[PDB]
Amino acid sequence: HIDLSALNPELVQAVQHVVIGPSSLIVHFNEVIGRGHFGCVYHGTLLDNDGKKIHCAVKSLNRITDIGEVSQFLTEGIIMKDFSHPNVLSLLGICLRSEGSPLVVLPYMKHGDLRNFIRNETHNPTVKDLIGFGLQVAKGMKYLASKKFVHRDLAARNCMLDEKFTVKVADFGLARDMYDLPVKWMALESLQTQKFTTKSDVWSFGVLLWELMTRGAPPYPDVNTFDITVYLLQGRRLLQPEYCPDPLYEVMLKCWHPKAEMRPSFSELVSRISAIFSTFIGEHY
Ligand SMILES: CN1CCC(COc2cnc(-c3cccc(Cn4nc(-c5cccc(C#N)c5)ccc4=O)c3)nc2)CC1
Repeated sequence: HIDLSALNPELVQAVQHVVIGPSSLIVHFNEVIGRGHFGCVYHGTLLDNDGKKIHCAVKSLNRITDIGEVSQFLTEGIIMKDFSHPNVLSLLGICLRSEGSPLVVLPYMKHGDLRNFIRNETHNPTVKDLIGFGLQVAKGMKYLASKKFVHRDLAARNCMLDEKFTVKVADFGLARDMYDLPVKWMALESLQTQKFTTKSDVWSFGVLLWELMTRGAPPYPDVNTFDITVYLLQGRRLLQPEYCPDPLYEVMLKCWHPKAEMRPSFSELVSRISAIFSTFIGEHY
């Protein structure tokens, strides 16, 4: 139980456009589609204002206990609503129950996370398809970066893939969670200082590209998490994947430049990757 009434009228009124009524949402607690640390993702059914059934994903957030966490939850709801972009996940809304825990209502992503999609043997993406997925991620990050938003957790498992094989940058705001660590996707300066910028997201994006070109191989499998900073300070980097073209491996290496100023912007990455994308032939997705 959490008291909706005695929160903060000015804040609560600012949230109203994000709020969903509990009557207007069905959550299928029997059908789990994802596991995080802060909560699981379920199949839900939303009813929009004209009364049409929309198939959605619903994340619970157990641990959102005190008024601080509940207030911060609403603010993240506000932030997410103001983002609109084809390669960025959108928030449908939030549902504060009378008795139960708060619920994050999200669009259903038919083909799940990008890492599990590429890892699955049933799926057969071409080299062009994989470059295309990376290009889509870059466009989302270009949008977020233009809104002065730092992700801090960009990785292939944290991007989702919809019915039309459109990649959505996900795992931010209310959808932030450890899904089923991030040290191996962190920029060298972030490992030492714990300070995150758009240029640290560029590093992480580089590793995400390596994930795509390996079809979801775990990075640095033989390097222990504690000595990763030392590995990178010796200049050691992820090797070129078997079916990764040279010009795209050059892109990855530029993302892993130790000085952050010298890394490309996401704007630059969209240009460079779309140029590389325009030399390949043949797409399954
Ligand atoms: C075989 N399998 C049957 C079920 C099918 C449908 O599954 C779906 C799973 N998840 C969603 C969903 C949509 C929007 C937002 C979120 C929350 N969120 N989750 C993840 C996430 C989910 C599951 C596993 C992993 C990992 N590792 C990561 C990452 C970022 C993020 O923001 C989830 N939609 C559908 C897929 C095929």
